[PDB]
Amino acid sequence: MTDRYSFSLTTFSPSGKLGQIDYALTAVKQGVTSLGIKATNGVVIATEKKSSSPLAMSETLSKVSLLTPDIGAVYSGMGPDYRVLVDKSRKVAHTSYKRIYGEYPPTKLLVSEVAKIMQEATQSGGVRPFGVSLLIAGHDEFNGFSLYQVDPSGSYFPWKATAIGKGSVAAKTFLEKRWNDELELEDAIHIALLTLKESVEGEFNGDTIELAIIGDENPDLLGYTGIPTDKGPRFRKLTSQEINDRLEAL
Amino acid sequence: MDIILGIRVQDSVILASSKAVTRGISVLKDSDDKTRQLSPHTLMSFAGEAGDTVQFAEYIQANIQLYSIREDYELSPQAVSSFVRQELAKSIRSRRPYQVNVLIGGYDKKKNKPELYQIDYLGTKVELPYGAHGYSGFYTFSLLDHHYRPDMTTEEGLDLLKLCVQELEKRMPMDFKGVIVKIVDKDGIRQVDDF
Amino acid sequence: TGYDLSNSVFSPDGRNFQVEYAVKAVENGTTSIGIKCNDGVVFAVEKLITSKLLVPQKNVKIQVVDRHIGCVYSGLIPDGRHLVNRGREEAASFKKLYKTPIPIPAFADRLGQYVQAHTLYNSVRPFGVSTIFGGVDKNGAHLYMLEPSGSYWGYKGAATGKGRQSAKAELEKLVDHHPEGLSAREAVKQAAKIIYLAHEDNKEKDFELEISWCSLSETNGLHKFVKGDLLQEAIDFAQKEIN
Amino acid sequence: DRGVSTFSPEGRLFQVEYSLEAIKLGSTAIGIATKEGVVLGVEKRATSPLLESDSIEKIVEIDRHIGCAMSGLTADARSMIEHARTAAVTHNLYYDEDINVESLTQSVCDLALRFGELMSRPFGVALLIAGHDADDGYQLFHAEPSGTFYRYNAKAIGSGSEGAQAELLNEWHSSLTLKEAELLVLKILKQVMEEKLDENNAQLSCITKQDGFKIYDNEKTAELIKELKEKEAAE
Amino acid sequence: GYDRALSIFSPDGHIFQVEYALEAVKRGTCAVGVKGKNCVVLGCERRSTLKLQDTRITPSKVSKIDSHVVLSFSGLNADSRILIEKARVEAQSHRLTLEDPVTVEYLTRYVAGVQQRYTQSGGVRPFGVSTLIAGFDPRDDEPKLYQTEPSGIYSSWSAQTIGRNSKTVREFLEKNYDRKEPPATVEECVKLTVRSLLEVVQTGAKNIEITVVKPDSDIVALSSEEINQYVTQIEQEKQE
Amino acid sequence: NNYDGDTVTFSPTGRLFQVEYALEAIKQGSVTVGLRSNTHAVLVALKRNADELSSYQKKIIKCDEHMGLSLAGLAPDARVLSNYLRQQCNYSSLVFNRKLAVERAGHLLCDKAQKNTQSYGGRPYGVGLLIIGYDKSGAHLLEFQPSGNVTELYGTAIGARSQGAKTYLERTLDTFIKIDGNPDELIKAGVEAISQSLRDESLTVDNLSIAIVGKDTPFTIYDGEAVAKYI
Amino acid sequence: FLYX
Amino acid sequence: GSRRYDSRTTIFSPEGRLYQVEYALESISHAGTAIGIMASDGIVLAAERKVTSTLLEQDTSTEKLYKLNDKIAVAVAGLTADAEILINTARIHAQNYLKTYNEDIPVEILVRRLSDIKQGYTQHGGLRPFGVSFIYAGYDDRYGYQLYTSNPSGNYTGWKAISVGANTSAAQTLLQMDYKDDMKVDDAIELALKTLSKTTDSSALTYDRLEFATIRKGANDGEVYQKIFKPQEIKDILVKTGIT
Amino acid sequence: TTTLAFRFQGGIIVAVDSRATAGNWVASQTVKKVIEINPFLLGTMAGGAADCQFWETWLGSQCRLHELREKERISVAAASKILSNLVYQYKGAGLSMGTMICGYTRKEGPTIYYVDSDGTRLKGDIFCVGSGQTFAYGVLDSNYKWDLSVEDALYLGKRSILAAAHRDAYSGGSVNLYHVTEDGWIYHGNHDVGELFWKVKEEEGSFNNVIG
Repeated sequence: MTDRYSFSLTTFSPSGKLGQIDYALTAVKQGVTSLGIKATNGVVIATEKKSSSPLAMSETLSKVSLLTPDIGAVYSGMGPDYRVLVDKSRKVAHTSYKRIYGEYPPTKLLVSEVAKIMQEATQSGGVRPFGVSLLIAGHDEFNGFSLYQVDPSGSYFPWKATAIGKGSVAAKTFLEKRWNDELELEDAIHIALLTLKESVEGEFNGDTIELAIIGDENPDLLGYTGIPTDKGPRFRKLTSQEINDRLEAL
Repeated sequence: MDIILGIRVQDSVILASSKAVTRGISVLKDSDDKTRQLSPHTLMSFAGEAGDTVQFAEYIQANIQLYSIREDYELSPQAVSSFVRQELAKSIRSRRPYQVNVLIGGYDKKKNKPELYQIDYLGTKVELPYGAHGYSGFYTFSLLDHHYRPDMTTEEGLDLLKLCVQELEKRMPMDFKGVIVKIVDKDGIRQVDDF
Repeated sequence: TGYDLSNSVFSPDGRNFQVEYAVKAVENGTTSIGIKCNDGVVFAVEKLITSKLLVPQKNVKIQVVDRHIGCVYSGLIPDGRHLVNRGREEAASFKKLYKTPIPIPAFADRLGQYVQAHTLYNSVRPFGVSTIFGGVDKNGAHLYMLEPSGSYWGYKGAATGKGRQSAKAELEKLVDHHPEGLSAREAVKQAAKIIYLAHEDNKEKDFELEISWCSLSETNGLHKFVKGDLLQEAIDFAQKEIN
Repeated sequence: DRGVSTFSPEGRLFQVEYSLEAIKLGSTAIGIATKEGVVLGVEKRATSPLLESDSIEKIVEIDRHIGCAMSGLTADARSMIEHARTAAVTHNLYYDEDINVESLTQSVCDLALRFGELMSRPFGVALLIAGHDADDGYQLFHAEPSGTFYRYNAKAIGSGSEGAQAELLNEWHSSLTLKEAELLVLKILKQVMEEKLDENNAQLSCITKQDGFKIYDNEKTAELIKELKEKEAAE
Repeated sequence: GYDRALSIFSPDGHIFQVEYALEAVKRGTCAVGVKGKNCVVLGCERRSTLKLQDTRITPSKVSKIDSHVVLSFSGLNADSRILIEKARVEAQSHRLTLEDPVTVEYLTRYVAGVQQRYTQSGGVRPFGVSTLIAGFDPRDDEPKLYQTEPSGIYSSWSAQTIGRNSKTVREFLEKNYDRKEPPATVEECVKLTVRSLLEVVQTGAKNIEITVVKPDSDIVALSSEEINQYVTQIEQEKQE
Repeated sequence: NNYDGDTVTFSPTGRLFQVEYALEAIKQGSVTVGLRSNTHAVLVALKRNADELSSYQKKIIKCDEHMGLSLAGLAPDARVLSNYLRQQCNYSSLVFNRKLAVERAGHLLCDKAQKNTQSYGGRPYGVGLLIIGYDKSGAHLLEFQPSGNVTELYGTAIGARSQGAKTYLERTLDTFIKIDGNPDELIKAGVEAISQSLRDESLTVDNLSIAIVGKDTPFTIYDGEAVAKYI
Repeated sequence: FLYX
Repeated sequence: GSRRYDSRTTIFSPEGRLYQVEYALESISHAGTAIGIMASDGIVLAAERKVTSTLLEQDTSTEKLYKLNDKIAVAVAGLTADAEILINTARIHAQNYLKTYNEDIPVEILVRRLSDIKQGYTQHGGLRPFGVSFIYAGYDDRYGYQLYTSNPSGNYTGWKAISVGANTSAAQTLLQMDYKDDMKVDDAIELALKTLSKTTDSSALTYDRLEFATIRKGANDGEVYQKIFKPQEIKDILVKTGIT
Repeated sequence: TTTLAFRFQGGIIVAVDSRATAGNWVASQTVKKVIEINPFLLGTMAGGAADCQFWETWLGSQCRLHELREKERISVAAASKILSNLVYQYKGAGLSMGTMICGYTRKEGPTIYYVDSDGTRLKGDIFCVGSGQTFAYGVLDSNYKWDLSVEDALYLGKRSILAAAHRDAYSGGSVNLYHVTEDGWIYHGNHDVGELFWKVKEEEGSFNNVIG
């Protein structure tokens, strides 16, 4: 018994390709389109909620996840792989940072920790890489707003705006035309909904679209008062109603 | 073990170390050298618990000699003292700590300066113009406070050291059978045979 | 293909060919049966007499677990012994902690989870035995049959080995003809007959009959071997039925 | 590929059988047991004339009463010798006596099969273990990587083994003197050696109750080689 | 831990991973050892396809194990560092317990013992390295030159070469080196070493490294100009 | 074919080829015979030599004062299994002041051999054993196979041409079982049995190995001039 | 235990 | 068992090569070119970003050039993720040395330890090697300015000017052509850019596709300063040399 | 116990008493307190009887393995340091041993190493170890010269044990003499204090404190 697979399942081919990373990226390509746009005063991350069955309650399945009060994540590819990465990403934010410095990690460092976990699945014994690309939007006091992509390889790049998965090629071309460095958060949400409509085929409403922002502090969402320095989370998931309001003025 | 002195002067460090090895009511030896050469320009004198003293001194000596071979380069007296302190700092929170107190007298070839470091068994490092360990300090420190000058020659340093040994031979209860004196300078380490 | 070369590998069908191959080793083995009765269970097994040099009554195949459970198996005999050794450890640790002797359904899953565990990894081989076992607990009599896959069910009658189809056909008749129930002493005599009838599929070598039983009335809820007068009585009953 | 501890259809361990092929490629080693002592002799076989032949150590002391000659991948023998020496000294510490030659050999042969997936492969070296004890007197043992050991009156191992063993079959009798055995090893080595036999490419040793295990000097062996040639020309 | 038996026997009785480790040595730059009457000299080839190198900081081909022993090699450079480090640690460990520096034979025997261990340890490949270990035993003036190879066999050599075109320079040394009369002086020993490398090297510029070891921890590496003088002298005598 | 790479793989017909190949190593091994009465149990072993210069491989091992076996196949594996039996016999003595039953001895060997046939990396034992012993229930003879199958018999034989001795004992069963309180006559029957497995070679003084255990007889091995009586 |  | 699926990452070819090291080098040969040029009064690190997208955030990006301590930097060629694992190890090794000896780690010691880690992955563990080549640019008070490279084999060598990644053959010929020993930093900056400009697979070399860094003694009196160039600073240096 | 070893022109002289005690109880007067490690190596025993006996016996095994591995007799320094490094591992455990490692080698010459159980290892020309070390020192030091003859040195070593055997309650039995030369150690017999005292008293005219 015991894990006898103590050797790499990801190795270099004669051509210099890492097969299992390339095949993991192929799995991301097949995955549903998700995108992220960075504004001057916030970030937006959005994705289609591809319902497995109309009987399934797509509210229970959260493609957009809170990692810290000021950081959110969305993906394209294999949902299960994403779910365990969010669990590990949330815990590593505490163990390797908050329990040491008494404050949440900045976006780039949490991204770096997630990248490290995905890199280890690329080299460790008896494991395949993660079959997901992550878009991690976040804010911190000293870096401000930031958006990062994380690939199965463990490589991460910062983006002004980008898309990943099914119709990423067309979605990226669309964002290039619309994106400027003077975009307000509301303008970025508007573009995010326009870009996502191209890739979405069936229904396009607040129940089939999952969209969250990294914006202003939300004291109402904090849950307590009395500490002036604690002003609440910048991560906010837009409600099914809040999306439909913006789809009328589209 | 008992008496180990150190005097940093202008161009050299001088280490005096008592020759007596006593156990019970018997002086077993009267010619013991309580020092190891760590590198050509670094000397360490030691005093404390029986066995621990030599075992610690030789262990340090081996590590510094290994570094010298690997890098084909001599570690600075500051670097060696920092290494030795960390080993004692580890030791004190071990199951059985090294009960060894050391003086590291070295000549930094890059700075062209003599350096004397006083490190106790807790890992308490200090750079001094003159140092001592055990009861010796209670006599020598006040004496050196008075007579020591920073610009003294090696010969003046040896006369200042003779004044210390004379005071210790007069007022110390135990017979420590004189001292072995060694000089660390730009030309390396050499022993004064007549003291 | 090559899906059958490694244990714990799904074929495109959704099958573990290595477990199905272990079943072939069970089908090859000698016939063993279990008969659930009124207030207990009866176990019987075919022992092929390879040679005159085999000492009669001194190659016992039926094994006891704790003091109240009986186990018999067909296929790779050593694999069966390994499974019983595990069963005895499981039953000991259960009694140690919970004081009460291990219930049969509880015991059945302890074997079931263990055999199933040997279909989860390519570093282990599935068990080459179907195990017929059971006994008497606080809730009454229980008979079980456990297969290489880890699959087990409760049974009225169970059969495995080379003469399983012959034994099953004979077991199905008893279930039909005795709906109210079969008595412990009756089941012992029927067990003998069914082994003798199931021996027709293994008739080159002549055999030696071995029977055990747990019964709340007859054995006081403890596992005992059928020996001496009661055994010879059952053999004579079986000899009369084949002729 | 395939398992290291796999059986062939014929019922042999592949890796043990392949290690035996490696030992056949090895330099010749001959042992002869008499009532006056056991003689061990080896072909040195220097790969180049620049190699200092006296550094070729293919005969080795285990204890004062046990010697050892090797053939095959001789690097593999170092850990086997180390174990044998420790076993011999450790037994003396526990029991205040010399250890039986058979008990020593059995201790070495226990390493042999401690391989698989312990070390990664069998040993690629056979040992001739010669010694004396008070119980069974003078003894010669052949220790294989199979974990088996036979006692021999005489035994050859290496490239010229089958030819040398046939020769040892005819020549050996139970009344051989130590001097006769010395010449016989030199004679049979010269027959199976590629290059011509001399004191630099061949080494002799012996174990006697009185003087214990002794590797012969190149001077001593040279006189025995000269004695051998004269005796063959003399009829 | 990774357990796989990588070094195993083949039907013909060969351990291919050990034999393929020798091929890595055969690929490696030529290294030659020649021991005289009162000295040993270690010559080393440095391939000239690498210009814009920094020879100050680039790892030197000859390494000091102790103040009295040196180790040159042919084969994988990365592998050599692991053997050198272990040898240097064992050198200090020996001084600490025996209160005496290692003999060249003992240091060789250790390095050879490490190389052997990797040929029948699970999860490891053999060292793609053959070593020339040279020096003088404590309070001894008899020169020592030893060779090790991936298999773990070691032996003493009057003169020996390893690496690429080593068979050509061994051919040279075999006819040019007299056992009865080794190079009597340092100059003679260095010249014979340079001559042997000039059969193979190409140019005698920054392609040849020479290190001279003498009794009582007296080791010195020759500079470009010092070596270039031997190259200039040999070529003028050749034209005859 | 494709299913003989290791012991963890079943064949399509439900065979373990590595166990069958280990069984094959016994057939290649030298013949050894086991037989018992009610008072004594006897091992007779034909020892094999490499050549005329070599010794004869010792086939019989003592486990306790009341138990021991003979081997056929890989002798080092027999040493491992015999050593394990010595420990289990010894454990029974020290802890329970109790001589280990020959039946339990068999059960312990069976369970030890089995674990090697179900786990990756390991290999089956490449040796068959004939265990004789005298315990609280009289004389016993066991046949161990490295598949794990242990069988209690009146008499048997394992090794090359063992079928000859096994056929003889099957005929002689009624005679030799009643040789009670007569060691020498039970050995003669064992020596006559192993003779049926001989081809071209005959039983010599350093060739034949006999062991015996019984009621007032500790397990004792006879070699050399001690077995000259029975040729 | 003894001493010397 | 699992033997069936083992690639055997740490074995020799019949020719005596390490398959996985050779294939990892083939991987690095497709990575963006990284150049290190060592002058008498500083070191230049230049690196070409892999085919950039117009929507990539250029200013808050770090792909090629990383800081190990205040005196040492590296240029990366290969898998960025693999490089970051080794960089974090190198950064810790540097602080371990400082803690022990109260002195900044000599460049070669840091390079040797990082190279010794890579070597381990080629000899034992049965894991794939790190698909990374480093150019180490650093300063210490023993050897002064030093360039090194390490590769997946765990072999490291010292250089005056060196390239890693794509078109090293072409890049090394151009450096070997125009380099000289008495070169200044400002000259080395120009050479680095001119080399990339010719060996680039792109149409024209622009500021947004470049990472640039210098290790000068250009601070105030006998102390070293690391300068990781900002986008606007690369744009200025690219116009100043007259490439755009 | 009383053991002494001193270095002189003729080589090394080793004298030990033969008594072992448990409290005030005299357990034995016939104990070998010198172990013969090899022809050129001697070991002296003081403190715990078991500790000294066991570990000095063990040392002899380590010295044998050295000459098998290195084809050369172990140095007195290396032999002493194996024992001193061993007891140092057990430091604080309550091992009680006071030992002298005495031998000749080519590279060293005649050498004595004092090794005790708190890890002290000292090279020296004179050592006395035991409860009566002071009594031995008194006679040895006051009569010692480097130019003593082999005959005089043997007597002084014997007389120094007798001196301690007399005054020290926990020393006595008999005197065991050894002489270490370049050719190895030579045993110079067992001398019962019962007879030796009266023989010395009469011949020497010493021990005037005692009723003659």
